[PDB]
Amino acid sequence: TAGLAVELKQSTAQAHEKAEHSTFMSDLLKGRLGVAEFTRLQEQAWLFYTALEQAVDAVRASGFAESLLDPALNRAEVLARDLDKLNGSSEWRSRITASPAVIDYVNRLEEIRDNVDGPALVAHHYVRYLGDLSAGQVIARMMQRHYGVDPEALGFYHFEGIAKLKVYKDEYREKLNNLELSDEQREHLLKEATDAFVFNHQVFADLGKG
Ligand code: COH
Ligand SMILES: [Cl-]
Repeated sequence: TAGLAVELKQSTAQAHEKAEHSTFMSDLLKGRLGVAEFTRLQEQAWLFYTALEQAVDAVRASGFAESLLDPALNRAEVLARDLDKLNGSSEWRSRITASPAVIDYVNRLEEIRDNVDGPALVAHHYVRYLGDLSAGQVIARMMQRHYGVDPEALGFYHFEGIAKLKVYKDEYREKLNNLELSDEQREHLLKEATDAFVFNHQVFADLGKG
């Protein structure tokens, strides 16, 4: 009754805290790593965003939650543009390989794609895109300040088509509240949001491990 958006934020709050406190992300954001480690992160993100956006496309094409699944949110192509700049070459696409965590995350996203699992997809959409909308300005500024990354290579963190980010985030949360879901679908979505945070935490863990 608080609304699905508020339940999601409460349910995932601890997982969000654990992700912020992960050693790799904490070290990266504090300036203790470098542009190389930042670029390795963006490469792994390109892999899972590519899979996520295949799943989004399939669910949108099935007619589920179409207005929530705004294609302007797509991050895979802008990540590739950033990586072409960061690596000074397009050849990173033929050099990178998924970490074990990314393999697992991509496997889940491909099952969601194949099953056209709308509620599961919405959970992953919330976990990635609402986080991106919330954190992009602060993370981009940290990469620029600590590592000298030019804003031209921080496009992943920017949504130039969204004139008022807060208005958009509030509208996005209201679209979540407005979804019509059965009790099973709602519980499935909430459980998948927890799983989505775990997948993302493990991407950071793998990056920290090397
Ligand atoms: C720059 C620090 C930082 C990091 C490392 C970080 C790491 C991650 C991460 C990595 C696993 C994921 C999946 C997310 C996902 C989210 N983050 Co952040 N977030 C971060 C800064 C924020 C900020 C700031 C907000 C808005 C306030 C809040 O809810 O915490 C945020 C909010 C979110 C929200 C929206 C909550 C809501 O309003 O319902 C999601 C989803 N997230 N975040
Ligand atoms: Cl894209």
